[PDB]
Amino acid sequence: SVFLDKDFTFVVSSEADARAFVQFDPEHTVARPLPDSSDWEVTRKAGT
Amino acid sequence: SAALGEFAEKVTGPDGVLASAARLVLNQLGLSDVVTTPEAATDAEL
Amino acid sequence: SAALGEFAEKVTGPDGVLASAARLVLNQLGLSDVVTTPEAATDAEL
Amino acid sequence: SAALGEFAEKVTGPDGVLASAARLVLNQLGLSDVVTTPEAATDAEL
Repeated sequence: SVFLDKDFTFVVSSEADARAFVQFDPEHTVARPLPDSSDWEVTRKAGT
Repeated sequence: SAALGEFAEKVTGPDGVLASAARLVLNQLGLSDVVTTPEAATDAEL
Repeated sequence: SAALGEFAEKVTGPDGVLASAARLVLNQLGLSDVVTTPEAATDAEL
Repeated sequence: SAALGEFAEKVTGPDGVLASAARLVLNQLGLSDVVTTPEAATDAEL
């Protein structure tokens, strides 16, 4: 178990999996709908 | 088919130059959160 | 104590410029493996 | 034969960008001297 010191590069994920991401971190993670593909980007900030 | 293959690589480089420089000026990318649309969607729902 | 603080940041930037440019020319960093020394160490042991 | 001729010139440029930037960070190139191998060669000779 390690704490991320600086924000990780965004990765593509499904809406169901990305909303889940938010349920753990939520101050520490960031998720957005990609308008064209309807999927979500998952970006882990510092402190994750 | 297209000889342009190295012109695709030449796009990637400045993107890195762009991205790295953008972080120095603290210009924030990927700032879109849940603020406006769903509230409007809630209003449009009512 | 030292006002040099922003001159530390100004070192980091070209390092990124250096590192990114180095990958383009395929100059390989962190190439040291187990090849010479331990064989010599084995020879020096005998 | 190969249209790549200007892509050879485009390699040279960043090399200059690489070399110039490398001197700023005081990263030393061409550091290999007589230290290890001949001593090992002397040991391997004995």
